[PDB]
Amino acid sequence: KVVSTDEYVSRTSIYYYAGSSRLLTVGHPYFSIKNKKVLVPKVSGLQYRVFRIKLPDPNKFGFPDTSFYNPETQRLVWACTGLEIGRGQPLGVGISGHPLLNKFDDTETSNKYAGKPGIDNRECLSMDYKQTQLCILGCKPPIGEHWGKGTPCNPGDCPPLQLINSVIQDGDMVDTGFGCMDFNTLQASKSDVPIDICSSVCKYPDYLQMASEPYGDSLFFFLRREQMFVRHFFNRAGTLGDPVPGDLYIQGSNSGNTATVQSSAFFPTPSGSMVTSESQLFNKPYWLQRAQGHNNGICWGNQLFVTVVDTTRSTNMTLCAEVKKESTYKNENFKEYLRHGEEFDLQFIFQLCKITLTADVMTYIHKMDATILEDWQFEDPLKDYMFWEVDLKEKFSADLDQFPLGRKFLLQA
Amino acid sequence: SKVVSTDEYVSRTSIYYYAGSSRLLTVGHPYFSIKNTSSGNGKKVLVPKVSGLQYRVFRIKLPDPNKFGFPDTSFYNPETQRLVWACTGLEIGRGQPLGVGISGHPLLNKFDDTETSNKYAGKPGIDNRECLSMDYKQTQLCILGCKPPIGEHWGKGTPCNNNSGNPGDCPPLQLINSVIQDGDMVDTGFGCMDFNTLQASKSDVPIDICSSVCKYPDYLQMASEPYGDSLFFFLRREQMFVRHFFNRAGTLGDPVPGDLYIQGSNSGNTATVQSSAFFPTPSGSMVTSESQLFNKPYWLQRAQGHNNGICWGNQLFVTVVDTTRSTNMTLCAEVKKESTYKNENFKEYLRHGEEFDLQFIFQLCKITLTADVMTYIHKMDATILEDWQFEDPLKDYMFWEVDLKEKFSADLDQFPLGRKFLLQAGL
Amino acid sequence: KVVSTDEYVSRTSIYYYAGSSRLLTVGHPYFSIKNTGKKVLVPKVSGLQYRVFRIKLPDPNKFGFPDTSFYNPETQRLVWACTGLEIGRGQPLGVGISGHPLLNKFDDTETSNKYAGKPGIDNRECLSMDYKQTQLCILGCKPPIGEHWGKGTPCGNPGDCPPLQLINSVIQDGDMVDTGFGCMDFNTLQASKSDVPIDICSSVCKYPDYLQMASEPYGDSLFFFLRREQMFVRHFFNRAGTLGDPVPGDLYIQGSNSGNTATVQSSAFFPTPSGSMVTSESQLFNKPYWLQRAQGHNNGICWGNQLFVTVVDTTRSTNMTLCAEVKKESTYKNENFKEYLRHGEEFDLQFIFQLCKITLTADVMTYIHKMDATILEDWQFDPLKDYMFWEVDLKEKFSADLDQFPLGRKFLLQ
Amino acid sequence: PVPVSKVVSTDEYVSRTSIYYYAGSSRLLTVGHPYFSIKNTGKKVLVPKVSGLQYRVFRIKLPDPNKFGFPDTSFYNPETQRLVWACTGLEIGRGQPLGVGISGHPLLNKFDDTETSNKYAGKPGIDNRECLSMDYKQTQLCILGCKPPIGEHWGKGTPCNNNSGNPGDCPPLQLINSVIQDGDMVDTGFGCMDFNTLQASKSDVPIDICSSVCKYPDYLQMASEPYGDSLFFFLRREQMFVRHFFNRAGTLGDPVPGDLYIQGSNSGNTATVQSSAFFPTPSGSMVTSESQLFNKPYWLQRAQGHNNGICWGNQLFVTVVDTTRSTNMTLCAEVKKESTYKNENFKEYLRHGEEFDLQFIFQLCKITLTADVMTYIHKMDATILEDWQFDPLKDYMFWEVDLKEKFSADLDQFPLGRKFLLQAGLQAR
Repeated sequence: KVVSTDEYVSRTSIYYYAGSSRLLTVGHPYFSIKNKKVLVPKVSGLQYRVFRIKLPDPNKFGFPDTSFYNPETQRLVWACTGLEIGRGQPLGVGISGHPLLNKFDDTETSNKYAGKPGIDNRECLSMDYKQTQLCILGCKPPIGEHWGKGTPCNPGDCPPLQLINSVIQDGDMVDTGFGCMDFNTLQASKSDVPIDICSSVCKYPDYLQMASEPYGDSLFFFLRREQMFVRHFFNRAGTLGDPVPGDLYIQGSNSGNTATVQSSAFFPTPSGSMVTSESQLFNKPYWLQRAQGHNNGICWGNQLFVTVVDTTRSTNMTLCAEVKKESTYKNENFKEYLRHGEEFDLQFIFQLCKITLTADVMTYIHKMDATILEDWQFEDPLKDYMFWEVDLKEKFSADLDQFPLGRKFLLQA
Repeated sequence: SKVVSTDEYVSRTSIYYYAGSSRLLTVGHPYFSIKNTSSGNGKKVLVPKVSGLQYRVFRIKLPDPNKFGFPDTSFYNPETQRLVWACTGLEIGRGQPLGVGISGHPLLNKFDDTETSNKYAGKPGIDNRECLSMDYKQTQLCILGCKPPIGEHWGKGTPCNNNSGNPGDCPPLQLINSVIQDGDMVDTGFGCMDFNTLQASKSDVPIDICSSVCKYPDYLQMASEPYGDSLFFFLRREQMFVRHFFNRAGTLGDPVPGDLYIQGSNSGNTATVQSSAFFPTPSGSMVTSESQLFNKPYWLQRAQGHNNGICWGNQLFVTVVDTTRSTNMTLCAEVKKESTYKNENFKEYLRHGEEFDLQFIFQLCKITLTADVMTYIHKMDATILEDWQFEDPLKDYMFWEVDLKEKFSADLDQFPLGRKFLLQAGL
Repeated sequence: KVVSTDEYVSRTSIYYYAGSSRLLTVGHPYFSIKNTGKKVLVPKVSGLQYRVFRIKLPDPNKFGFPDTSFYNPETQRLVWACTGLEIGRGQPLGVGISGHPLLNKFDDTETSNKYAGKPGIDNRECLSMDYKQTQLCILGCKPPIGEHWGKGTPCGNPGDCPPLQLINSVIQDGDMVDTGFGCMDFNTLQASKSDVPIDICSSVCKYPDYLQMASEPYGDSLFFFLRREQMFVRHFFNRAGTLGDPVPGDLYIQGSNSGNTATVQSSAFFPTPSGSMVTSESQLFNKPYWLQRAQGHNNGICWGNQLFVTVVDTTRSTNMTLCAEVKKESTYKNENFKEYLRHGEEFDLQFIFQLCKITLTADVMTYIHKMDATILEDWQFDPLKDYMFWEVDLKEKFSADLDQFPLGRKFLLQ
Repeated sequence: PVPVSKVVSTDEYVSRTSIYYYAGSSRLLTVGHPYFSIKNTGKKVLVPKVSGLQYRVFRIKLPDPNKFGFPDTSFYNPETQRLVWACTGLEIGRGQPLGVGISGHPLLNKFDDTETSNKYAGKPGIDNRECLSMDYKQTQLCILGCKPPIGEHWGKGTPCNNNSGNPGDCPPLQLINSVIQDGDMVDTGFGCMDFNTLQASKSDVPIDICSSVCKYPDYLQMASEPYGDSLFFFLRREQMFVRHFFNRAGTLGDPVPGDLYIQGSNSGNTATVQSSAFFPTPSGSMVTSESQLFNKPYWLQRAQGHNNGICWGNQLFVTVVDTTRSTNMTLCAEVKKESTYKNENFKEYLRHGEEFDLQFIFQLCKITLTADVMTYIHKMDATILEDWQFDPLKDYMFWEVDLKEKFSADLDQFPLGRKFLLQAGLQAR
């Protein structure tokens, strides 16, 4: 029914290079600063970077010789054969926190009876998140999963849970150790997780669903490296919604310090441990020899999506400005800010391909994505989504050895 | 009267089929089930117990190939032969991110911290239980077979004969073999034992196992079974270390003998020995991508036993333990909306989700039913011949039933694990 | 001149399998418990013990072979050779802990220890620890030999430092492995009984004298060995008691009374060990080991129809907490419960043996008589009874049908 | 055929025979105190200082092969040739279990813990020294040569044409080379320096090095020596991390300049800066079997330098550092037996033991003494020719191993000899 592109896409020996040059974004690691207009965007090492790469239409490309294909019966398309995801900045680890995190007691070694909550025991705590590197390559944007609030099927009842699929947009937050969930709707107090995710949605890639799509336009390939361990053991203030059933313990004696049980609403903090050079997924070329799905790297619609998560460069810079210059130090004379910067350099190598548009081939392409034939001459549904637009229309070059990944292609292949 | 490889009487065809379960989901409470305590019956389960520390035991049901609508049935003779599926490939898919969950007890029997400083004063009192938590021993495993897997655990034994029997004597210990069901608890760092009967206070281990049985797979026994129906193969990866050093309140049942220490001087803080009922807390350390046993295909080339991947009775069992995704989600609902924060305005809940996708590749097999072969199969399992036309003892057990009757396909390259098959075998 | 057994022992193509079936022992991890007077009700069973199995093989010269035409009983004798071995281990991976309710720890000397305070009369504390992690297995036809430090000859005041002497001995089943405090006779070299935890504080901790076993001429003790040890220093303490060797004055500028420092604190430091993580990938057991070429001249020949398997495996040292109810009441009271500790070790020994023949010429009979005269005497052509071994009888357990058993299917592939 | 103006590999003038010999030391044992020697209280030693943090420098003495009782002397011509041993294999045997010892100082100059909380203020006072201990940087190494190894360490330099230096000024530093002797201390995490001269208070490092020199091998220098007699080969495995963050008491000699901070207020806790004389404690982390350099044979195929394993002067030097078996044993003796425990009734001691077994395989070589060779060897070391008939190292301390009466041709009678006959593809004579 669905076939590999190898049966209807003819490969040429024409290769082209394209590079984005330096890409930079600088912002605040925890929240955007709105003063709804954005003066400082939210820029964090815990964000998905989803690049929408724009390719020149090869059927309208200023080819110097157009005698290799026949516009009467054939059309051109680019296929991706190589990719290098460049990363600037040193390796480093950032930290996130909440000035009013709902931590009550430390339950690791010493938590004797007793001490009941009271009105507000929130504390000012921070942590380092779960370490994640990942890259996804495809010609349609990737699909993630997260837990959201279900249908009502009472005030303070546990919300029903539902697994949600969505397109991963640029700026979405990756999971951090507290799971892939919509914190804005499932944590009402805004105090159970750090402020950079407490009103955000944390998404994890739906690798299983993307792998099982028939055409395979979302996942040509992927790399991932996750790690975390549990750094501290806490519990929550607030009323325990699901009290421990009586058959799981012998109750304490009345008129005894143990006769009202403490909350078993435990929660861990995560930690990503070390970041290392030898673990890097980036700054090294990856050659697509054979995709996992039926789309063997064909960039339908003359576009390509590169999804990147890299927490190994998440260092948040401390900036300090002087309010009044005086001969002795006073805290009131200085203001403290946080800024984060991410640096990328996307390099690609593309292969020119031609498609003979017989009767059977045009039917198959129409069933796959009718917009492919309509664009070939033989509004955009993604405009509601947020992507980092990379325009490579005028960036194609045929002289590969002028550029880093092209010199590597002329050797490594 | 000799057990032989299934290769001696089962012929392989070149017919291969793919089957996939699609996404499998369960959501629940990581420590205990919630069962309509007020306003109804005890049995009525509103929220099941779902924890990354549980066994997932899938009973996969295959369509009967002798009744399957094959497009060409000229490869075998129903007059003299019967068909059976063989497992050649398997991918255990896992959704959800890697993560680590935490378990605890609001009244855990921890007395003193015995790691660095534990000076003499020493007598516990009536109730010194604390609200403590911990992260468990990390375990990954997968076992594949056509009969359910067998575990081991320690249970209360029977007392020596003509031997009493005073209350509070140390319980007799007995190693018990049993079938591992879906929802059984894996060992967590405190061993494989029946905590319900061997720990009477209900307070010596966290609440998600303190009334459970924690089982460990009896790999040795499954391997030494003559036919090898429980163990086609297995992968396992365990790790833990000791994070903290505690001791117990309560009377020390076996006092330290006097030849092992010089007693302290009376009228001195050392005149009554502290409890040497020590216990550690475990810790599973990091979870990493490179350690994963899952999300990658495994091909049965040669099973360890005599059953070389033959799925007798058109069923197969896939056993999984995966604590590398045990993150417990914190849910918080608002009781009253107010302009300032008050603890009494919010309720805290815990929920855990497990995501699976099981993919298989099966090879069609035919069996010529000669006189010796029917005799052999009858000794092995007479119910095999009865089903072929030539109640179920597993109905008391709990399995995650996966019905693949309507899920078999001959178009292998339409599916992920099938495209991968077409590269490996070179077909 | 000692020669390899390859020069006078002929190999046949006859192989046999033998398995012990499941082996279980349960006990108290720290000490044995006696009756009601002299009796072991609960043995001392600990993940820190050597397990030394004495495997008894059927005499092949008296064995009921289905075919006895491969050798000449007038001029030849039979003996077994070990070619394969799988040391099965049940029970989950885990770490147990040991301690002492009256451990001689004084101060924590890691980070903060200011000069305030004269030691006193009795400062022992109730502390525990995780031991150094050790896996090993040694295979031979004579029991293995260990090393440990013991009390020497005095050559003499009472509190003087005991003289040290390195002592060799046979490693018996139930002996304690080194734990991080060294291989020494703690019963004699630590008089207070409080400097190390109670499960070794009156025991002898032995380490295998690998150097001596390898350099013995016949090589009957060590066909091969595997070992994997690891530990780090978890805490830094010092001792109470009078410091026997005071620090010489040329190593410091003495303190003043205004600093409270004019009496030095005890520099009898001691670390606690820690074995760190136990992992699946580090395991020595539950996988076959094939003897192709032994290290010594005895290439796996089981003289006397016996084989010794020495094992240490601390990676399954979990100590179970058992809790019994004295009185059932509706509320919790500590006095209603008694707390116990139990440990269980599960083994399953599988072997594959190769039948061998020896032509008993005059030279060979001369050589074998020089090596061990009891070999010829038993062929018709026990000083180890004072030692404690886990006896494993395989006389009635040999089978020629190799593929009926786990290690026999694995043998038929490799 | 060997030029006098240039140094050449020994392969150009040393002929190898097919004669191989085994020699083993058997068990080597030393027991002592891990921190200091215990004397007789003029200067006689009752218990030596024995520590896993010491260099073991073995001087192995071989039989002169020109005077050795060979059964058949027809493989060379004593009229025109002389014999010398070449080392082809080595196994450094190590007994005792793996373990880690700890060192300390009852009066260590630690003031505050500067890792997490060190608030203002805190008055130094006259004496704040504490009783602290630590585990040292983990080090394994082995070096083989026919001359003793050369170490490096920092010492007090000479102050020339300038006597205007004040008492308590920072001493001038100078990198010093020396022969590493048996019993010298390896660096522990505080660097390779002469602590006796560069740390005057005697309290800034633990007592087992505070009046010692910690030396590190000058690998770069030994490798660049023309003849290469000190370095046939070497193996090394070092590791450490920072366990604690402390600072020193005493006056800070180099105060932090004012352009590096905004000063505090005079009537405020901050107007006298605390000492930024920081110092870490080290930690060697785990010791593991999989990391061992020893108890495995090492075969010399081709040395890095020009001396390709020739044992000139019929001697060999084996240098070993192994902190992976550094467990210090706790010994406790009873002063008075009483029915109850009293601290005063017991004495606490420390003892450390090191166990070795050195095994070698030597290859016999012959040297045809033509005119060019005699000139070449005379320029290299005239004592070689003089001993052949054709001392200065006794001021240094080495663990002397006499193997004169220990050579054997029956290679397969011995552990390393069996290992040699397999790696060489030989079958026992």
